[PDB]
Amino acid sequence: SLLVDVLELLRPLLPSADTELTPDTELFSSQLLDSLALEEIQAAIESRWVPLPPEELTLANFNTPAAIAETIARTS
Amino acid sequence: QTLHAPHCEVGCAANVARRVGVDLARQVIGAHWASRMLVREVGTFPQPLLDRTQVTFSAQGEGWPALLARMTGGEVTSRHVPREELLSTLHADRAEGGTLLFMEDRACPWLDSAHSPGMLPHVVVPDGVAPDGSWQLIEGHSWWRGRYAMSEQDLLAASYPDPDPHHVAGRVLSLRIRPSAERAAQLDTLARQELAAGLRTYLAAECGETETPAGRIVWANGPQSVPLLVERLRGWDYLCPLAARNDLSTEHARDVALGRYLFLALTDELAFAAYARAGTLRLVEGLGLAGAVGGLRPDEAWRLAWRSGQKLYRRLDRQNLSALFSALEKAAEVDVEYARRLLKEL
Ligand SMILES: *P(=O)(O)OCC(C)(C)[C@@H](O)C(=O)NCCC(=O)NCCS
Ligand SMILES: O=C1CCC(=O)N1CCN1C(=O)CCC1=O
Repeated sequence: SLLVDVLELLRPLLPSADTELTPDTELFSSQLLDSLALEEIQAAIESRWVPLPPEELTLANFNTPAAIAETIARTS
Repeated sequence: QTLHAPHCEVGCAANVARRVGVDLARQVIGAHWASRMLVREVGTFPQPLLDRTQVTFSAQGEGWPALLARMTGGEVTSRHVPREELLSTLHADRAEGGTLLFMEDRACPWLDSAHSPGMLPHVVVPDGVAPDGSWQLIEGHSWWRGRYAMSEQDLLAASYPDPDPHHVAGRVLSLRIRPSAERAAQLDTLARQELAAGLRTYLAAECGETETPAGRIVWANGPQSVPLLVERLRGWDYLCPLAARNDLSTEHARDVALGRYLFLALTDELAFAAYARAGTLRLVEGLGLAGAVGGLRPDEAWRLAWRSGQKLYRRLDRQNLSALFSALEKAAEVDVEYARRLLKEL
């Protein structure tokens, strides 16, 4: 359900409704999302689940929806 | 598996330290309590490298190179090395610690920066040759943290760029830091004594200045550091209205870009404060002194300031700056109480 929540919060950050969003979609290496989008994600996460420290802000943790959900699950 | 930190050279140093049984973040960084405002501003004319008034914050104090060297009994030395000596220098450093190797952003494919050498050079930690013959490079910045492969030919090309705007050709920082066995068994004791010393420096609240060709550099330590930092940063409240305008001249465009960059660089230093304070908390816990400070969390206070800095430089909204100021005040107030109660038990 957390993976579902992540995908939902990610959807309005995409550039267009055309954009495919799967658990494995690359978000930042592919330039799909920008710095403002990262702010929204970080803010969503500390509002809803866990205050992520700098140590957890890695491309590995944030590049796919599945990685983000993994990050939340592991740190909550 | 790879260690990392908000400043790439610190994450690099953490990986080398771990090779020799030293926990950089807990026993070295975490053992060095510090808080300092720094300003570069107009001093005595002429100062041809003074391009702009500039303000930032530091929790690095004396810095990990001095601390790491004296704690281990080793040396942290910068040198420039000829191409013909680089690989052997890396193998010789490796027996005793390791090497921080400087190189341009564009020489590291994972940074996706083929178009620019960066504002400052990058740094990586070579990790010897893999069984398949490729060199391994450790990336110490959190966002890209990991291990990367590079050919021996590409490694040497990367180390001797032409042109060389950052002047990094053959530039190595050698960390020969392997402690003796007795020293290593005692490291927490040395960290405890470094911990008290930095707390005393912090409460001493010294300050100073020096005139340089790049401007007058002013610093202030201790409880006063963050109030003085906030008062100075108020001077950049023009950023958001200026950034909002769409009639921006090329000058005002530069004003916005450099103002944003001031706050981006500040934000990296807030992140480092969060990282170092968390190191201090882990050190204190392991030392059995957690009862001294009774639940105060300077690591979380600075993490909040960090997040506020991120929002500010990303958006430059009208109220982001005051939110940052609020977060810094809270971190300043947690820091001073934490330091006073911790030092009492040391
Ligand atoms: P914002 O700048 O905080 O956005 C976050 C980011 C992940 C997009 C950002 O940190 C970033 O990747 N910036 C560009 C990376 C780059 O290649 N810059 C030059 C070499 S570091
Ligand atoms: O953390 C460091 C080490 C040197 C440097 O410029 N930084 C800032 C962050 N950073 C990278 O690590 C790659 C590009 C960049 O700006």
